[PDB]
Amino acid sequence: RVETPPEVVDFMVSLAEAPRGGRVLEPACAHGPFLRAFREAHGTAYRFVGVEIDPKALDLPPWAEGILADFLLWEPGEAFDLILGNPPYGIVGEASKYPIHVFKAVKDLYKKAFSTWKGKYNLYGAFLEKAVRLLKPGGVLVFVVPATWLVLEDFALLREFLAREGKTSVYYLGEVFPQKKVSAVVIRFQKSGKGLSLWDTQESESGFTPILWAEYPHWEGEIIRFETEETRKLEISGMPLGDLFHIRFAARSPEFKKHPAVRKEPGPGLVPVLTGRNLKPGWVDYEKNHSGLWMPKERAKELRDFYATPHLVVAHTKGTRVVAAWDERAYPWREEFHLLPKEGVRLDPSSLVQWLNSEAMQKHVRTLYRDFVPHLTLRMLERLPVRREYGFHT
DNA sequence: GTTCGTGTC
DNA sequence: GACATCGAAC
Ligand SMILES: NCCSC[C@H]1O[C@@H](n2cnc3c(N)ncnc32)[C@H](O)[C@@H]1O
Repeated sequence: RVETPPEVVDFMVSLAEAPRGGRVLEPACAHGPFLRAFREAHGTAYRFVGVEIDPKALDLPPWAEGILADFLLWEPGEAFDLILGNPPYGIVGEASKYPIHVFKAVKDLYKKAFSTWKGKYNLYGAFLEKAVRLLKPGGVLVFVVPATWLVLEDFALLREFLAREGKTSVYYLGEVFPQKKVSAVVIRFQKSGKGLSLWDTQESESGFTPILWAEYPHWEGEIIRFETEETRKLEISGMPLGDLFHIRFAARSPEFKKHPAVRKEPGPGLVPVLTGRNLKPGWVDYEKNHSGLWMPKERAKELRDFYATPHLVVAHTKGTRVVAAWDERAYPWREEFHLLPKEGVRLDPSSLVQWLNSEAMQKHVRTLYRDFVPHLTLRMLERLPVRREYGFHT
């Protein structure tokens, strides 16, 4: 995934279209395997262009035009009919935590250039917006990117943008990059029309085959899910979990790190600051320490008020599943979701926990969100259906 | 307040 | 595969 597998390249080329003599671009091209593959497949009567930032990487055939620039700050003379490629992925931030390292002034420039830039954001998001803006009307884009933009908040504006700028086809590939931890999708964007079509794929020796899954003709940027009749059925059967509960996150690690009550060793009256490694399906391991942090249990409420109260805990970083337990002791947590019943909500804690851990709930989330992200996110959690057995809003 | 991507066994 | 980041980001 500084290299794309040949069958991914070929799959993408099979989705790509350009008029005769039309302008074809590969951003972050290096040696330009997408331009090479498109030319092998469709011939030579096109204008082939490759943008690369690193002169050690730029190595195009003499029939293509190579440009040494930052694709994201680059201002071409003319727009393009087709843009295809594999964007660089990663968060721009401090080298101690994040992979992309640019001067603050450059990231300032990126944030000014991109209307979709939200939160920490990502290089692959910036690349997608850049490319759509360099398309002529009716132009086509074919990119391979992580799947995380289908569901995540950072990419809400990117999704709204794509829905507003034309028509979108999404093909799920999954973990198709050897030795890279990512679930991938192929986007086919065309700068005209509207709506969204979602596709699954089939992988053979002959390569990838698209399987039409679902169509959203009036898509506006809504989260993208693999919906079935079964998932729809379960979703109407109860109240959304978010209507019953206030959903809060744990206090972060540095909040605890600097609190005068928190120690780095166990001792009299001291209790471990819990993490996801303490949370199990239906129970909490209060004994083990995984954070390296101890504090008096009674002092936990100074970090979050709700730490003083027995409440429901749901997992965030165990993949796309629902792992829940009742925290009857009310301990300090460094991780996970913390759910507080809304005014007039009658709950049955053990019966609700039991339902959230159930195999029915596991399939449900795995069907909708697959392996897009290594998390149960707030957006997935709040839409979980809860029938009257487990919680009732009077 | 809380988000996001591998990191390490 | 297991089993989850954890803190700089806003
Ligand atoms: N398309 C192949 C994978 S992405 C890796 C390539 O993207 C290039 N790259 C990363 N950021 C870039 C940018 N902002 N503009 C142009 N090329 C970039 C790298 O130099 C590298 O050759």
